[PDB]
Amino acid sequence: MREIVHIQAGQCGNQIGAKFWEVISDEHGIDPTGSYHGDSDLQLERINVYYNEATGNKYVPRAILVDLEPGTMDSVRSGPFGQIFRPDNFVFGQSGAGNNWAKGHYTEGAELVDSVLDVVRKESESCDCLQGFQLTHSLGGGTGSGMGTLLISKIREEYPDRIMNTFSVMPSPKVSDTVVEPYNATLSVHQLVENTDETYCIDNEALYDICFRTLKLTTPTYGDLNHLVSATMSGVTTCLRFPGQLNADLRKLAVNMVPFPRLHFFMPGFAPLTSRGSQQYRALTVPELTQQMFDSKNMMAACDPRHGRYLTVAAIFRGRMSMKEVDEQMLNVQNKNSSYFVEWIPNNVKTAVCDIPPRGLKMSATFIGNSTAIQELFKRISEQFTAMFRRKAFLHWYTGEGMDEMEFTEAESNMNDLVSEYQQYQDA
Amino acid sequence: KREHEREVIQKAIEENNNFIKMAKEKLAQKMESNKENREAHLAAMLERLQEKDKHAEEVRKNKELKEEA
Ligand SMILES: Nc1nc2c(ncn2[C@@H]2O[C@H](COP(=O)(O)OP(=O)(O)O)[C@@H](O)[C@H]2O)c(=O)[nH]1
Ligand SMILES: [Mg+2]
Ligand SMILES: [Mg+2]
Repeated sequence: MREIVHIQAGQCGNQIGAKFWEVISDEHGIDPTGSYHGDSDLQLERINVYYNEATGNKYVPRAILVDLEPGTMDSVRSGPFGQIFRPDNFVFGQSGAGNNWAKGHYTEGAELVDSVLDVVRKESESCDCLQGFQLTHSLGGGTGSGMGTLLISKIREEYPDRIMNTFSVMPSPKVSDTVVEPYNATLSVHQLVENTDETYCIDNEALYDICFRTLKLTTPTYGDLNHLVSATMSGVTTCLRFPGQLNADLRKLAVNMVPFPRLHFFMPGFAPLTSRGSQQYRALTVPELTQQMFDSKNMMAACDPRHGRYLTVAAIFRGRMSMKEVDEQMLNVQNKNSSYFVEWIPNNVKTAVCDIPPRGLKMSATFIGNSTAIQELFKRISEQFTAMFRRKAFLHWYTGEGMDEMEFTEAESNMNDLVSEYQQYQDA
Repeated sequence: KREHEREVIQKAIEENNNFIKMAKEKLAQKMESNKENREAHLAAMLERLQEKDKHAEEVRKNKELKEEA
């Protein structure tokens, strides 16, 4: 339980993956060329978790960049930290996946998957003790959705005792007008229920609503949406990246957060909500971080936590603050809103406090909730799905790649089970 | 899952291959049926014009009797 291997698949995956590395690199004081130039030594204590070391003591991310078209990866390579990544860890095709889960999972992607696993294997042998893998991708496209889930299924075969973690971007008509995304998402969910230990449900519906309503951006861009994701990813992995006591590795996190093997779809929240243009001169009070981080407005999943109950919660506070006061406000929410926490899991809220704050903020709070209200997300997708599937619409794109209607029915069926399972424990 | 992943991709080949097959066949059939039908139409045309050529002789060989009497 030391090294983590990161993977990013497809357009969405590589964009948020890159932004994630941009952020934590700055937090760990690593520059685009890979040299260290930071003050505190807390920055280099668990640097080996996400980075490898090389000659000249340069730090190389343990990241594998995957895509079926060269577009995004050429942009990442000419991006800000582009030259930081291991050049050999760029693994891309040319055909593209055409927002088709079948192309990504069965045909175009199968033609490339073996080459990726070669880079995975090379990184996994460099590990003194591998925890597992974190994948970043969207469920709405073809590559990240289709090929991503294929890689998971294949990786689980070579590393069945390792932990599989994912940052999965859920689709929303508020952000994409591609009609087949509900098909891609439902197919992917089926894979994720079976073959991941932890999945952060990053909902584009939430990210858009946050950008438009709270941050008052009338024309939200992907960069705006990703600034939120990047902030969330930094916070959620803080307990992994710096010295801490709680949820300090992926397995321990999984044991604390996952009461049942299938119900591992977390609801991330963050505070204070920030835009790249926002000033944030006034740091928030500890009570303010708390009231917001539990507020639906700050949830990245677009579910109303008051509609369900929290099975488990992890709360991460960053920056120099009264650790005394943190406990009181955390204990306050639990005791105020005690009805929204299941009684049959005592003390299901755990808290950690890291001293180093995120870039640009003095005080920040990150939320990880295994709420049963997450079903609303899966319910949303399920409806968009059936609307088309009852008329067998657009299926020819998929059957043309070798799939069958039955495989859709099973994915639909399994995700309906997931919703019901989340509902079973909501009334307990 | 591995066994299924192969069944799917081989099914896509089999179906795209068979589309090529049917197309190649349906084309060859209606292109041959066309050649026969046209050749037949021309054959029957030439037929009628050649029986007019033997009717024309039965006239030239009917007069050849009348003249000599
Ligand atoms: N937040 C975010 N979402 C994205 C981005 N790019 C694509 N998406 C979402 O991902 C879905 C399309 O998948 P995409 O990654 O483009 O296809 P892929 O290349 O085959 O994986 C849509 O629902 C988009 O809203 C991005 O940069 N940021
Ligand atoms: Mg695209
Ligand atoms: Mg090919």
